[PDB]
Amino acid sequence: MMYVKLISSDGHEFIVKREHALTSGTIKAMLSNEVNFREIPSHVLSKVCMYFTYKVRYTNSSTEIPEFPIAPEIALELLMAANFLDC
Amino acid sequence: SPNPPNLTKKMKKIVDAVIKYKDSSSGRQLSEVFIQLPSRKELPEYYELIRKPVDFKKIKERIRNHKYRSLNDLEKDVMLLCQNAQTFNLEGSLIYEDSIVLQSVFTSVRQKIEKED
Amino acid sequence: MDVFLMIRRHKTTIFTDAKESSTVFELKRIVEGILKRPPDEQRLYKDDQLLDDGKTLGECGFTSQTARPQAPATVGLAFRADDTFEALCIEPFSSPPELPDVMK
Amino acid sequence: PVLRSVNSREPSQVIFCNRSPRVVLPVWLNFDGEPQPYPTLPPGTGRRIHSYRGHLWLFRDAGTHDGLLVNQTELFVPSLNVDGQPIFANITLPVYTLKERCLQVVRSLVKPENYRRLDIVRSLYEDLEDHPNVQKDLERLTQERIAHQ
Ligand SMILES: Cc1ncsc1-c1ccc(CNC(=O)[C@@H]2C[C@@H](O)CN2C(=O)[C@@H](NC(=O)C2(F)CC2)C(C)(C)C)c(OCCc2ccc(CN3CCN(c4cc(-c5ccccc5O)nnc4N)CC3)cc2)c1
Repeated sequence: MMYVKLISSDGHEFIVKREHALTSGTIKAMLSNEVNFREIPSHVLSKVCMYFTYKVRYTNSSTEIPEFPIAPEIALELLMAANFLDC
Repeated sequence: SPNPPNLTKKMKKIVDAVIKYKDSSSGRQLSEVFIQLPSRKELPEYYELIRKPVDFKKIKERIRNHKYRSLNDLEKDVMLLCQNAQTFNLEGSLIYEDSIVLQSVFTSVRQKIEKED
Repeated sequence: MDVFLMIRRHKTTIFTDAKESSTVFELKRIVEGILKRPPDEQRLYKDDQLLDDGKTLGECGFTSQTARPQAPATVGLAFRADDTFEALCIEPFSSPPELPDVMK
Repeated sequence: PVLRSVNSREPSQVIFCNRSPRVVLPVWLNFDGEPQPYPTLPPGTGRRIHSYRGHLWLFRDAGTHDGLLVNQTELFVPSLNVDGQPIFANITLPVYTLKERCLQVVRSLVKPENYRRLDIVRSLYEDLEDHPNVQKDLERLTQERIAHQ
């Protein structure tokens, strides 16, 4: 099982499965093991990693697909991170 | 030429009871879809198949203008309406089943209103 | 039944998954493969309570309802420092700004 | 049009089952491929409905018009009933992109007149203003069918 490290603007290190991080087109273009994000803070980058797990678990799935929840307080920053990351 | 006043009132009483009829359990007015024909622009496929289109609006107009000369002439146009809905929509559709109930409501209501006079 | 976790220590967060029937010891073997620290050098926690090696993740309270892909459960991790363990320490994430007047 | 219902006149019983947390708007494409809105389905509700062979359907969120899946795909067409067996249409959420899911949440909290008042990049104001539309998805689905031949 290969893993990659995604580092936020505030220095938090997120270790995620390589296959899950490739959900992002920007990360896919960069990888083709470590990635630093000088503009994405940890509360946003942790939420992005939860989306990667959600995407891999539920795409082409037969179990009920739950809603991906987004709190109103993080919505604007997460939108910009998703826009930048292409996911 | 005008019809006798007793004939025109019997026609209005039967059509009002069939129009106002509601289901015993749900209370839904079964005639609501049948009041007005869909427009020729809305549903031209209806007019391609149905040669003599008719709705409860045309039936009430035909009572007012004395086009029906008896309770049987009125019944013919109510059965035509219901048969048109059955032919267009076919078995298994709720509208097909509603038209079958309305044909039965017309006959029960007609027998009651004729026994009053 | 799969459970989705965030194994957290200082400023490190491992995103991983395991079965509800898998053990806490098997979860330390996953940490060992990533961070090269043996199981005997790890303490795993849930809500500040030390997890037993023989217990299943389901027995610890990690289920499909509490440990979801989109909302994973946190597992605290402390490593052994020389002969003693360090105190469990998880650095919090940053905070979003105040909600704008238009969103209220 | 490529995407339209056929006037088959062949009855077919269908079960619409809303297994999404959204209020569902069933959309029927008529014989000229024009989308027609049908009565809505609350979350978790199922309804046995009458349709016909070769009739084309799609499903959206009734409030926002976000796209939904039916039996894991975008379009649903019932064929004839084998021996009176109803055809099941399991309506669910798709796995939206993170970007589209963020746009949905921002549109639900901010009014259209207050989009340009937000502290975000201006390329997102046009994305927020480009609301999900059945007509735009029908073009994309038609272009996909023409490409596959
Ligand atoms: C409850 C619920 N929850 C969630 S979705 C839902 C639901 C689902 C299904 C239906 C009813 N079924 C349909 O409309 C099916 C679906 C699709 O296959 C197309 N179609 C058809 O019948 C077509 N029929 C055909 O292709 C054929 F018949 C040729 C085979 C059409 C649209 C009539 C051309 C429903 O229905 C309730 C909601 C609903 C649906 C549609 C409409 C608009 N209608 C259209 C025309 N209509 C009719 C009037 C008359 C008529 C009128 C006056 C006098 C004599 C008459 O015969 N006759 N036939 C009609 N179909 C009334 C208005 C209104 C309300 C509600």
